[PDB]
Amino acid sequence: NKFINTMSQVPTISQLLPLPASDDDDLKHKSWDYLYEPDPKALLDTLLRRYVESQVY
Amino acid sequence: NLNMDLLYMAAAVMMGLAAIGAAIGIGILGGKFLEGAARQPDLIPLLRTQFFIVMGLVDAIPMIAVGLGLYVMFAVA
Repeated sequence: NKFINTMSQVPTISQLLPLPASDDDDLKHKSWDYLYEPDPKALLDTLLRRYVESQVY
Repeated sequence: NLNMDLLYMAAAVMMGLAAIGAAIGIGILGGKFLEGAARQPDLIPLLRTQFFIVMGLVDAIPMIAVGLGLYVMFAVA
């Protein structure tokens, strides 16, 4: 239930795990592509773990 | 006589070493250019200008070698 106001709320169902849509195109470059300093796959795994947990909390 | 037989050999060795040096030097430089461009193509014209700037100094010495090889082959003979 969304805390819309001090005196108003509403129940909602939302898409969680499979990533929902966004409105953008690729940003080519800013600073450094940390990605391949450690393994990309494992770090992305950890990051998405954090993402789901934060949404739930 | 023996002079020309050895002078063609001298020009040959000089220009062969010049060829090896120039070719492989530009090879090394261009590889990094291409990889970096694949990561982010917005820099391609910029890095290609940098590429000529550096490639001139790469070809500095080998064309001294080539000029003197051509001189030995066609003028000393």
